[PDB]
Amino acid sequence: SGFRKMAFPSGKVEGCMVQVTCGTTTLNGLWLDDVVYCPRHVICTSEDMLNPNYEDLLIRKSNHNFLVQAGNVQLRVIGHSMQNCVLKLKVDTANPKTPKYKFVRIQPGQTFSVLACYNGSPSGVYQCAMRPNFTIKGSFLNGSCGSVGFNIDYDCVSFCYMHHMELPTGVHAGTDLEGNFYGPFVDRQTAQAAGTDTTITVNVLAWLYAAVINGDRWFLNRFTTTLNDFNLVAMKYNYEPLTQDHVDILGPLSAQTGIAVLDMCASLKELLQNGMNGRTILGSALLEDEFTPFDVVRQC
Amino acid sequence: SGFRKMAFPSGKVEGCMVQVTCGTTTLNGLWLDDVVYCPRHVICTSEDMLNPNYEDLLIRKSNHNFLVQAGNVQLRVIGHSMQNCVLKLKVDTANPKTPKYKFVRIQPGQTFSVLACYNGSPSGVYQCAMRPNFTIKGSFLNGSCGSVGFNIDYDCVSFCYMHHMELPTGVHAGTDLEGNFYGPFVDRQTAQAAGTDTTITVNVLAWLYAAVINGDRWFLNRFTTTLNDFNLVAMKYNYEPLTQDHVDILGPLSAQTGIAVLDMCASLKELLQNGMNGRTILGSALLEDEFTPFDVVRQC
Ligand SMILES: O=C(CS)N1c2ccccc2CCc2ccccc21
Ligand SMILES: O=C(CS)N1c2ccccc2CCc2ccccc21
Repeated sequence: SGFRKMAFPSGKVEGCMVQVTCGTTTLNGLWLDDVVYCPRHVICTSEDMLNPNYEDLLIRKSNHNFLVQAGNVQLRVIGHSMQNCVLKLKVDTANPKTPKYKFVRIQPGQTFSVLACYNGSPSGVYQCAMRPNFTIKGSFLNGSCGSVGFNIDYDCVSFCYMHHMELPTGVHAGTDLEGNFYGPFVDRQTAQAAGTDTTITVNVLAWLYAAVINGDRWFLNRFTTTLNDFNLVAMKYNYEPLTQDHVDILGPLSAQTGIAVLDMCASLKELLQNGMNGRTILGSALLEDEFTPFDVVRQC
Repeated sequence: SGFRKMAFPSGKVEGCMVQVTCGTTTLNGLWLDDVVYCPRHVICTSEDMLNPNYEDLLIRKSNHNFLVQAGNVQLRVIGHSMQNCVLKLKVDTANPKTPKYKFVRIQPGQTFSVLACYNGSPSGVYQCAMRPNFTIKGSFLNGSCGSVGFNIDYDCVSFCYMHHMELPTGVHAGTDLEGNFYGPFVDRQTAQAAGTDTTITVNVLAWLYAAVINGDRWFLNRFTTTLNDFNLVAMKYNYEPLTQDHVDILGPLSAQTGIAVLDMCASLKELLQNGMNGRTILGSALLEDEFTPFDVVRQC
């Protein structure tokens, strides 16, 4: 038993991290088959980032201006192209450590593991969630750009995230592996509004089920509620509205614990209206929303 | 910026995980050079675990009773011996993926990453702390025994923990890689007292420094205190006593933030006597003690 915020084993992704240098800018890239993926602002200086014309800046670059280094060995760049906000560097050799992989664009509320890297070397791994406003609350120092987020299904790595920038508010923004940003953001050093964030209601409920499975039951109440009554409380407390799709995804957890989804919703409503009174759930003094229903089933 | 509970990249350890089966019991083992390390209770049935005589049970076993499988390939066992609570199976081949490594016995309050495994396959990685009472609050299902904890220094893996059992209280206990248990525990299915746990004071302080570095400063107070006055408050709230060794280890963080250690202690004292009033520090509604001063410096 016990419950931890677990990340996926990162070995398959560590074998794909390289260092990409263009001019005096260096960041991380993802080497899969004979292509290296990295943020396109690798071609920018700090002054460029105030208002960059990426097409004009890329046109000044040739294949030999991109230094791609995997461990101690150098890769030969035989082609380069821009796809949305990522650079795709065609190299002469296929990464012998390429895992089976897919590129996927996740939805808000879904979770993934981040391998934080610097100069192409991994430093740590952690599990996080795509916020409903399409930011992530990561740990990204300078030079961490190009670090990637992923999920693993047995032997297949689904890459879903590449880190591009930190907003003035301290949260982080990035793209899928086709270079399309999650959210309204652009790769330019200008003030950019993230929307109102909300709590991922279905994730909180999944984690309340994880708590019951692990013995924390003090929050179980004698009440029930309706989907519409609960969503009234949800909107007040800036929780995402619960849908019947969310009720269905929680089904297996409902079956395992013997607690109806709407009964668990009534417990959550009581927790939102009355707080926790200094008590804890699974060692947390607040409601956790970084576990999906799939995460809870996988761990439990 | 940002701050996450990061685990070490686990790839070097994933290459060392094998499946060990003895009779009908299967768990995880650690394959380094030509030796496989695993918990000795792999030779026990559930009924054996009530009161096992390991020497007598091991004597009934021969080299060919140990099935060691690394991925799809089988290892040939050419020797077996018991060192305290671990089994050491000498196999005919050196693990070609053996990283540079050391065996270390950590101290309470220190942290490490756990690669949770089942049937020799990794499922997740997470960062945790050795509690002052020598338990760990992990996530370990049946068959997770033999999963290991570790730290990584550049290219060197310091193995410090092997999981052996879950106590009736739901916390977990294990050994170093020489087979000596952390704590008073024994590998037998009997009720065993973990002592009073305490909060790792030096870790809380390190994480308060991480908070200041990341912009959370509301808890900074106009007070200071003394080491002895603070320890008076520490004992009341079941915090470990702060020593001058702890003050020295916090030095670099004190220098970076410009906040004296004893001033930070005064802020912590105020937090212990008055609570957080529903506010948060680095997204947590309680005081975190799973980051060492070294962890904070490494991340920041
Ligand atoms: O985040 C990173 C690097 S990881 N960069 C970004 C990204 C977005 C907005 C601004 C900046 C300023 C710093 C800078 C300079 C040169 C190349 C990239 C970056
Ligand atoms: O924890 C595990 C397996 S991971 N086991 C332990 C350990 C300590 C006390 C009791 C038990 C009971 C279950 C059992 C049965 C057979 C071999 C080992 C174990």
